[PDB]
Amino acid sequence: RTTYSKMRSVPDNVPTGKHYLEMGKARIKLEEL
RNA sequence: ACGAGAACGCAGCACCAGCUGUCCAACCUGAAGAAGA
Repeated sequence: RTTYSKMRSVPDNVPTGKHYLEMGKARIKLEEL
């Protein structure tokens, strides 16, 4: 129950600069066997 | 003062010998420790 609007992104910061990284972003690669 | 008197149907003998209550069978199936703004 919040009087808010549509959902927003959930970034983070990491060194120094504020390097915005998408939370939970993973690169998925596959191979046989 | 009896077709009667006396006379254990009794003695010894293991209901006993051999034989698996065993064979086959997944405690298994699905599920983001996760999301406001």
